[PDB]
Amino acid sequence: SECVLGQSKRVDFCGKGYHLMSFPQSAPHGVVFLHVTYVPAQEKNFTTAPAICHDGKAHFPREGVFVSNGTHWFVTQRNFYEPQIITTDNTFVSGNCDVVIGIVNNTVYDPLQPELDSF
Amino acid sequence: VDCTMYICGDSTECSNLLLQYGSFCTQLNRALTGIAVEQDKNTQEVFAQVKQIYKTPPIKDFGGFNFSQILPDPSKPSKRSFIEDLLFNKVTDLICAQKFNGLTVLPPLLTDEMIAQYTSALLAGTITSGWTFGAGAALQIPFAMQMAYRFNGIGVTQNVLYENQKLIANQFNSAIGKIQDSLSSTASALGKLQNVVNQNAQALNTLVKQLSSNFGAISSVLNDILSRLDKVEAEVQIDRLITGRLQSLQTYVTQQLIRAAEIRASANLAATKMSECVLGQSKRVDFCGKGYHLMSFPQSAPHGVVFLHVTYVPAQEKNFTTA
Amino acid sequence: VDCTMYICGDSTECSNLLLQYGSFCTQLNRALTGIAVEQDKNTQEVFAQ
Amino acid sequence: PLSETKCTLKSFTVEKGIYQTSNFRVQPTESIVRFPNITNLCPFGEVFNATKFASVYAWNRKRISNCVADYSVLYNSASFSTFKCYGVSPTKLNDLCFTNVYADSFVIRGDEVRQIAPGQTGNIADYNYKLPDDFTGCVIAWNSNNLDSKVGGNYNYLYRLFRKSNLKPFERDISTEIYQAGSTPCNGVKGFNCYFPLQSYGFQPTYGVGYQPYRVVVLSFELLHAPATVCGPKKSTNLVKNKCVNFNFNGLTGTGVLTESNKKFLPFQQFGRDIADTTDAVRDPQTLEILDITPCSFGGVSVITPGTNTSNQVAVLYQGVNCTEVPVPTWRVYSTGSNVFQTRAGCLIGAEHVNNSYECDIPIGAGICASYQTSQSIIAYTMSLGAENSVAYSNNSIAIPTNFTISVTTEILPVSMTKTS
Ligand SMILES: *[C@@H]1O[C@H](CO[C@@H]2O[C@@H](C)[C@@H](O)[C@@H](O)[C@@H]2O)[C@@H](O[C@@H]2O[C@H](CO)[C@@H](O)[C@H](O)[C@H]2NC(C)=O)[C@H](O)[C@H]1NC(C)=O
Ligand SMILES: *[C@@H]1O[C@H](CO)[C@@H](O[C@@H]2O[C@H](CO)[C@@H](O)[C@H](O)[C@H]2NC(C)=O)[C@H](O)[C@H]1NC(C)=O
Ligand SMILES: *[C@@H]1O[C@H](CO)[C@@H](O[C@@H]2O[C@H](CO)[C@@H](O)[C@H](O)[C@H]2NC(C)=O)[C@H](O)[C@H]1NC(C)=O
Ligand SMILES: *[C@@H]1O[C@H](CO)[C@@H](O[C@@H]2O[C@H](CO)[C@@H](O)[C@H](O)[C@H]2NC(C)=O)[C@H](O)[C@H]1NC(C)=O
Ligand SMILES: *[C@@H]1O[C@H](CO)[C@@H](O[C@@H]2O[C@H](CO)[C@@H](O)[C@H](O)[C@H]2NC(C)=O)[C@H](O)[C@H]1NC(C)=O
Ligand SMILES: *[C@@H]1O[C@H](CO)[C@@H](O[C@@H]2O[C@H](CO)[C@@H](O)[C@H](O)[C@H]2NC(C)=O)[C@H](O)[C@H]1NC(C)=O
Ligand SMILES: *[C@@H]1O[C@H](CO)[C@@H](O[C@@H]2O[C@H](CO)[C@@H](O)[C@H](O)[C@H]2NC(C)=O)[C@H](O)[C@H]1NC(C)=O
Ligand SMILES: *[C@@H]1O[C@H](CO)[C@@H](O)[C@H](O)[C@H]1NC(C)=O
Ligand SMILES: *[C@@H]1O[C@H](CO)[C@@H](O)[C@H](O)[C@H]1NC(C)=O
Ligand SMILES: *[C@@H]1O[C@H](CO)[C@@H](O)[C@H](O)[C@H]1NC(C)=O
Ligand SMILES: *[C@@H]1O[C@H](CO)[C@@H](O)[C@H](O)[C@H]1NC(C)=O
Ligand SMILES: *[C@@H]1O[C@H](CO)[C@@H](O)[C@H](O)[C@H]1NC(C)=O
Repeated sequence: SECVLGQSKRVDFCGKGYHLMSFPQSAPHGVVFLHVTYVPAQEKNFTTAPAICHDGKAHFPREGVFVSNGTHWFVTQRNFYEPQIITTDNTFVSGNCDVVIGIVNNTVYDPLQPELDSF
Repeated sequence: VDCTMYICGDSTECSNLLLQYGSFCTQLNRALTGIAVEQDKNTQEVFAQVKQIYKTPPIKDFGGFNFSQILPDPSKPSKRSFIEDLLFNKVTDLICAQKFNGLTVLPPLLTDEMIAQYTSALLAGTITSGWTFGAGAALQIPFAMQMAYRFNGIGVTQNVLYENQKLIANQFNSAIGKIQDSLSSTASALGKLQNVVNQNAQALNTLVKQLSSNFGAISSVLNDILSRLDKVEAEVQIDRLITGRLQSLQTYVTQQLIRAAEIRASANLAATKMSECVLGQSKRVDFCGKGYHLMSFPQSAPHGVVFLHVTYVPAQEKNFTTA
Repeated sequence: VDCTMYICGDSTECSNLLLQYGSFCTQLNRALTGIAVEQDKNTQEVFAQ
Repeated sequence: PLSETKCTLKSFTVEKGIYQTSNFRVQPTESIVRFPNITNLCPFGEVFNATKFASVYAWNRKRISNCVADYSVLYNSASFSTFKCYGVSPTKLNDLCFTNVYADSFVIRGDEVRQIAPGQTGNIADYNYKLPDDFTGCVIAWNSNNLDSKVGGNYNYLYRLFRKSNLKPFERDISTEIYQAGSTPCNGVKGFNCYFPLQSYGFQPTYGVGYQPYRVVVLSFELLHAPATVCGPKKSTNLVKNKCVNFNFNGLTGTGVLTESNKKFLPFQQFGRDIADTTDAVRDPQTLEILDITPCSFGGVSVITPGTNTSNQVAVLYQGVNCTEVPVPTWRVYSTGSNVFQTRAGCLIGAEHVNNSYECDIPIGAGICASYQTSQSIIAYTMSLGAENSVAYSNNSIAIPTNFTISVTTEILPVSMTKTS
């Protein structure tokens, strides 16, 4: 039910790794499940921050995590390194910068501002 | 159980009569061996899930969260945590009479030092890498950031973690202190492990007590029969003892098989909670404690595992009009 | 099960022979008691959540 | 050990593993005997060979005490025409001891000797002499027509013909009270349905064997936790203590190591018992010191093997045994010092204790595993739990996977078993 007819969020229930799908095979007096899982690989170290401070506002990722290669800051999804420019679209605001332990200063790109400025 | 030594002691007269029952002693020894091999498998499937022995960093900058009561304490060679000491000094009969009557206890394959080293690795992987060491290699993440992922996982926006991080850390540290106080002082929670130990000690004690039974023979003492009667007369009395002692040992083995099935169901559940609560964050409502599950910490106990389930419990609700 | 009442009824002659089997009746009564205490626990864990 | 493995498996091939093949037991170095130091021979001739025996209603009893009895003289005498023992075997009787022996002696008819047995009923069994149903002893009887008859009949022998109740075991009733067979009382005198309760045996020498006199002795043996005072003729050995031995203390057969006891026996106590009824300590009947009885050491004999296709080399674990105990199972060729390792699982023989750790191949216990490895031989090691690793945690560093691997893992589950009737 949960691995063949479904996709399981249950960590080891359908094989080691993040469960994609499973295939049933019959066996003598038994069943064999071939569990397809995504296993993450080739990880790299990044500097990270919980929030970006911009214009005195604190920005957090809507999904994913802030990362730096050393000189620039990006937001990326947690399970695959795919850096994106930090924008007012992939982040949400809450409060000012003073409360978050380890907040870092970076610009946050607003995409509407240049669409005005280029009109 | 040395089934011949239980039923017959050192008497060859009895041993030769016990051969006439055929394979029953081999069946009994083989059932108890299968139970014993299962107990190693049960412990392996609960604790030896962690593929590398992860060590915690020497400096514990976990954002104000204080795991010192649950991380390994170097001051003892068993290398238990403090709460593991509370458990091992709190759950933990007739061993000499048992040993001399053919009954013996085999050691577990994993020592308590090895099980403490597996719980150590599970704790280290949990606090340094979140769920990622479950799915693959341990990916480091700052603890406050993975706690903010746990908050997103229970559907609370991560800024609620960061804006309250000092409060949340103080609440966690206080609740781990309450774990210490309760496990120092309770007489209730450990009943599941005590019951298992008591049941097995009671079963061995009862099996030894059954050697005092006559079963209708002229003595329960088989050396009385053989000092007092010769083969033709003695064999009738030895056969009475064989019948009742073999029925006693078969009763013991049958109830150990049933208890082993229950302990395996419990080890299957413990292994599932290790995977889904320690190596993961569970959406399953009560599976990892009452409240929305944040994370769990494994601790070893005598013949058992203790999960410390960290949960978000909502508080101080206000009434609103809604649409 | 009253193991003596089942095996022997009210006969003391039988009861005195049944003592020679030792603890078997205490084992039986204790196993059935553990089953009965488990049935209360099973109902508690399902409904008294 | 590989042969004991092949036999216990009943297979010529053996798979890789660890197998119970045997239980080891230390064998006795010698056999002790300890009876009390009594030289007085028992007066059996006085009871068996008297000129005149008692009447069975008033059956005689004599204590036999503080003496040595060679019962085999009695049993192998051709004179006794029946010699029936109960709760004891007459061959074994020459090596037992008893707190006392009661000899009961009387005369009856030849027909009635069948009644002198436990659980019997009849005129003699009910009104004259009752053995308990759980009697231990021997009943000895012989035709005495050449002694207890006379021409015109021997009226000197009487039996109780009537009683208001049958006897309790070893009850005696010499009472001369005239007995009421009638519905009315007898008023203390004879009459219609009112009889003297004793009748004499007709013992004319002419009578057939069923009515000839038989002399009877009942040797009643009180087996008690009290000290022995009657013993068979077997001679005491000297004592030996810490060596494993068979022993016989006053008829307590057993085996063990007779350690000098610390246990504080009160002066009346003769034996100590385990939680099972096995004997845990004994007082020596000559020195009256206290000895512990513990069994000579024993344990499971696990044989550790690769597959017989891989090698016929095997290591042996003496489970829970100490290496200071393993003897140089059926075979004698092990306990060679070239390969000995005291695990907490027990003494391990025939495996090299290496310093490395590896994954567990064959489990041995208490953290020990064994494997067949290079020049290949059995090695024993502490099992490795996994590669030890540092996560490189920092309060501001994250590792993010830049790639992935798709993994397929097989999980096999039993679903059914064979349906049988
Ligand atoms: C993550 O980095 C650590 C060490 O950090 C180093 O400095 C950072 C500022 C950045 O430049 C990192 O890329 C650097 O590596 C690595 O930990 C070390 O790993 C090696 C084995 O590869 C080990 O011998 C060292 O002792 C480790 N040092 C510490 C302090 O743990 C770690 O391997 C990096 N992670 C990955 C996936 O490469
Ligand atoms: C971090 O990433 C940025 C990516 O934006 C790198 O900077 C860019 O480099 C390219 C050339 O490869 C330039 O054409 C761009 O103009 C740069 N970006 C910007 C916004 O100016 C930067 O080199 C990386 N730093 C490190 C240390 O790897
Ligand atoms: C991030 O930016 C803020 C300004 O927006 C920095 O705050 C200033 O810090 C200096 C000292 O370094 C103070 O004298 C100023 O008064 C601060 N400004 C305000 C508005 O409070 C802050 O230091 C920056 N953070 C880092 C790590 O560089
Ligand atoms: C983390 O919590 C533990 C709670 O036990 C603190 O440990 C105590 O620390 C003081 C010194 O600061 C010692 O005198 C006590 O004996 C410790 N108690 C125990 C049981 O070991 C620890 O200090 C806390 N650390 C932080 C940073 O909060
Ligand atoms: C949320 O609950 C916590 C308690 O769990 C509150 O914190 C306490 O506040 C009082 C003062 O009101 C302090 O004396 C306590 O020391 C605080 N406890 C802790 C653990 O910090 C907190 O104020 C509540 N917040 C709101 C907004 O109601
Ligand atoms: C002890 O004394 C009493 C009374 O003298 C005996 O009682 C006799 O008991 C039997 C039944 O057990 C009756 O049939 C007799 O009639 C009783 N006798 C009298 C005179 O009442 C008792 O048997 C004696 N016990 C022993 C061992 O001698
Ligand atoms: C195996 O036997 C030896 C003795 O033959 C044990 O070692 C002795 O242990 C006592 C404590 O009980 C010490 O007082 C002695 O000094 C020890 N002697 C030696 C030579 O070490 C040993 O503990 C036993 N081991 C097992 C596993 O049974
Ligand atoms: C990490 O530690 C430094 C000091 O070493 C501190 O300034 C910073 O705020 C910390 N960052 C986080 C995210 O806790
Ligand atoms: C009885 O006495 C005779 C002598 O008259 C003797 O020969 C015989 O051996 C004696 N029997 C026993 C049992 O002592
Ligand atoms: C019996 O023998 C022991 C020595 O074994 C001796 O000490 C004891 O005094 C003897 N008993 C008697 C009554 O002579
Ligand atoms: C048996 O041993 C042979 C070598 O003697 C080897 O080639 C073969 O693979 C082995 N097979 C098994 C099933 O162990
Ligand atoms: C094996 O280890 C012990 C220490 O644990 C050491 O004394 C011994 O010499 C080692 N043997 C070899 C051959 O390295």
